[PDB]
Amino acid sequence: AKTIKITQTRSAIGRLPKHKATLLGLGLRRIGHTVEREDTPAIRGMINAVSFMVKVEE
Amino acid sequence: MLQPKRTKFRKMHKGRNRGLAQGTDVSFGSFGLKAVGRGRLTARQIEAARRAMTRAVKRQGKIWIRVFPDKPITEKPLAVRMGKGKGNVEYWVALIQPGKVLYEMDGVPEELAREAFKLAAAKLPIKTTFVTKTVM
Amino acid sequence: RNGRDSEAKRLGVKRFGGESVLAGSIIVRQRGTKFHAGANVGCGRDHTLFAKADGKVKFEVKGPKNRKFISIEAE
Amino acid sequence: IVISRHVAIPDGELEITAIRAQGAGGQHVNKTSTAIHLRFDIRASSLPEYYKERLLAASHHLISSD
Amino acid sequence: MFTINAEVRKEQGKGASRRLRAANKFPAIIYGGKEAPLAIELDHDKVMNMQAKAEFYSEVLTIVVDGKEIKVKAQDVQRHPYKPKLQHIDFVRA
Amino acid sequence: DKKSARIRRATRARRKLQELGATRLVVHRTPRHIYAQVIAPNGSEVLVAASTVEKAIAEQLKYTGNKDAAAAVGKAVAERALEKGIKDVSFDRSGFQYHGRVQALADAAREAGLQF
RNA sequence: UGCCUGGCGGCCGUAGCGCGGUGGUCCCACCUGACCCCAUGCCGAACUCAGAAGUGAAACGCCGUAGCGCCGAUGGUAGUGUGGGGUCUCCCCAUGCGAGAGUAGGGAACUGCCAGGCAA
RNA sequence: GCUCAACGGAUAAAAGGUACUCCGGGGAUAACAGGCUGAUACCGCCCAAGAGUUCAUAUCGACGGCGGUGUUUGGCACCU
RNA sequence: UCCUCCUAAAGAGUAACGGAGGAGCACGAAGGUUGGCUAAUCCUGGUCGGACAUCAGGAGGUUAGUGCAAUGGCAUAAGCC
RNA sequence: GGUUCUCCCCGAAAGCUAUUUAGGUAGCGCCUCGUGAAUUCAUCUCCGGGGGUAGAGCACUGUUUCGGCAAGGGGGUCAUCCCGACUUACCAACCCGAUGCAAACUGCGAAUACCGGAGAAUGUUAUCACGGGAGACACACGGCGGGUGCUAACGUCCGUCGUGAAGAGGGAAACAACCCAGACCGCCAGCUAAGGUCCCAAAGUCAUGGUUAAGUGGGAAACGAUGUGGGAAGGCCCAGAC
Repeated sequence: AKTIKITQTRSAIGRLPKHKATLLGLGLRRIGHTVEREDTPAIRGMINAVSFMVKVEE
Repeated sequence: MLQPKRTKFRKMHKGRNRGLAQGTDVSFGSFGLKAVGRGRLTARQIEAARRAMTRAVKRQGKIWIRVFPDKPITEKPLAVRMGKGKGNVEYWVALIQPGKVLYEMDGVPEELAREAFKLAAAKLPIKTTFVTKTVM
Repeated sequence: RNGRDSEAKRLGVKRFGGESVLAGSIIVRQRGTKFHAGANVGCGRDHTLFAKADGKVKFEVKGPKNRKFISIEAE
Repeated sequence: IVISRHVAIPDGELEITAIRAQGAGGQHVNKTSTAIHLRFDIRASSLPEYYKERLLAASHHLISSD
Repeated sequence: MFTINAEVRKEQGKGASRRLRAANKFPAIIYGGKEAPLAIELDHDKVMNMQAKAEFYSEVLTIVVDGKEIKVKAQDVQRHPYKPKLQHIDFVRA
Repeated sequence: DKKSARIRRATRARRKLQELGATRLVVHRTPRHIYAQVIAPNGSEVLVAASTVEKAIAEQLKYTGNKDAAAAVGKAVAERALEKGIKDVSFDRSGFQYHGRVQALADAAREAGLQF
């Protein structure tokens, strides 16, 4: 599980409770904020959860 | 007036007319009058259609009706405060999902049937098409 | 002439397959007999299912008519 | 229709107009208390010869000379 | 008798089906005997003109797939509700 | 027929005894023959058994299928139970009405010291 | 080990019926009698007792058989979580999940514990 | 031992009128008008047998269907 | 006021002057236990008896019954003796 | 109805229950301050679960169209009083077969959601309990699922979520509740969101290939129409068609 870059591309105002809880789970606070994690199916599921508002680079 | 005799409940919920029809093919007759749109068909509108249509065949062949209202529409009397129970049963209407075969006919010339259904469409509030009982 | 509903008698199951419980723990509050005590479980006077021994709940269905049962895997 | 014993008498020959009433009773009765019907059934239309004749030759109010 | 130059379906599924159904083509399927069923993809338009004949559901048909011509038979058909179109056709390997 | 009829009667106590984790005492009666054996609380395997098919008692008896026949083998099955030292026994009426040979059967078992 | 028979479990409608065939040295069913144990809101039918000449039909079990019950793909279809859009009384697009019915075909079983008969 | 059934029961015990009414409040809630809607009303149109001298398209046109206006009564209570 | 179903969106829960029905008891046995039994409904034959009386066979299969409304459930019967 | 200086931190609800209660109040949920206790709790993956709604279906509860069989019965031949028999201008259902429908129908059966457990990362420890002080208990709107109403209403009544309520800024001309996005402050700094780029007014009179002649765009349907464009096939076709 190497490093993985995740970025926030949209707001969290008009978002679902689950989505809101999920977004803070990833650690992304502000929009355009970057973060590093370990690539695992657990994280990948979360990545798949908010893919519409998240830009991911490896 | 086509109407349900010996019913269980008097009034029912309105429901939604989503999804698509089941009776898509022409079982009985050789030709069918399948509907395009999605809507409602009152018992009166059936009489307007069929009676006007059976004149076109001039008492020849048999007409198969593949529909029944079986759903009562309740409306409130005029000048009534909104509330205090549901209104009384006014009439009956069937819920038609698009692609529903309404009428079937046989023992009739193709063009007479093609024209008979044309006259039928006038009284029907739903767009329809002329189809035939296709093989298999 | 209508509108005289009684009450929501809080029916339904309480535990599930995979939860450790104690002796006396009510599993389901069934009105009828939608389930039946397989083993280690008691069928109350209201035919409610309570655990007679501690352990975990496991759902089963047996018999040709296949009526669902409940037993307790000793834990 | 305004249904008569045998001949139905389809509306269109019976003009219906809403006017205000006459009397007492407050704000409602002097302005908004409309729907005070003024029927107008001419015999020139339906109401077959037997009906219309005794409604044109008869001497009575509620029915005019025409 | 009716030669059908059909392509093997790359992917099955609800999304893919409607995707190619918008591309004037529609999916089909074949099975029969101990062999493995194959996902078949073909045109709808021209085939629509083929099934216009009643003999289309009695004739031992021949679907040629990349050189491999399979003698098949029309078991059943799934049509569109109101529009004179097709959805999917079941083909029994005969 | 007769078989199924006896089954619906037997299953009653058998289910109750199946969930009590004790050695059930099952018996099978025929007009001319009688069977007897104990089952493990599991219901899978048995521990001991005795019947009229065994030469050890078939030769000693006059007739296989009468009161005294069950009385003799009753003692026999209880003795091998006594040989195995098993006492946690729970009788099974097994659909058969408790009054005939089955009645005489349980006596020799009870005389041996079977706890039931 | 097998043809088995009997009692007791596990896998379950593939596990259950219909038709034809098929078994009794053993076993089982039927069968014989019943003042007497016991039994019928009448009746040895059932129940119980004392035995068992005869039979293998009924019953039970096995074999063939799908003739059925029934099971049930694959694919498609309906519906739908989520994010957008629309001619937003309803639908569509991307994406993930994915029926019921129906089709091909299949399907009338498998396994284990204890006690004896039969030929080693 | 009290249908303490207005059934978490104000005391064992408690009905009406006010157009002279008075006070404190409210558009949290009515009457008029305005607003939204358009069942109803009114207006227009599609189809059409028959009546009509022939002929439904000279004219009416039932049986039914589709829209428009906001002048009819209404619904709703958003403004006072 | 209380009880059943629906509304209710497959946990629970969830309003309306929303959609339909019930209770203000009954029982010393209709309870407990032990034992046995377990249908409804058709076809047919039979004295008055003919469509139904009751009896007898087959089919059928739990639509029976369960003190009372509905719902869930029950034959390993909670059903009947 | 009114309630006077300042700054910093957090931050509601208009629900549930009962009430001579319904514009009040009380407990609870939700806010806040202090304290004590758990990888407690939240998101994802996997695992073990129950449900039956959507959909579907039609054996049961009801309901629907039609037909083959066919008898109960009837107008007749007459029993000219009771028996008997054929026929059937017919209901044609029941058995048999084919076809639809259901909030209060179910031989089936999702997606979500819900409960428990295991595991990693991440989060101001956001879970729970105790104690102090609360307010509030009139909610609105948009989407989705529904009741009612006319599948009418900026209507009303519930579930669920967002927003307003108590959030400005940009866009929709104007426009709480819609789309975008959460204002600690200053700056004559840069990149983007929705939405837009001839002018008013900041940004392409941008690029490519089609389409419409109606100012369509820029209010609206049933229906009608040699308006026109694109697509497949066919009748027919220089042995000569319109």
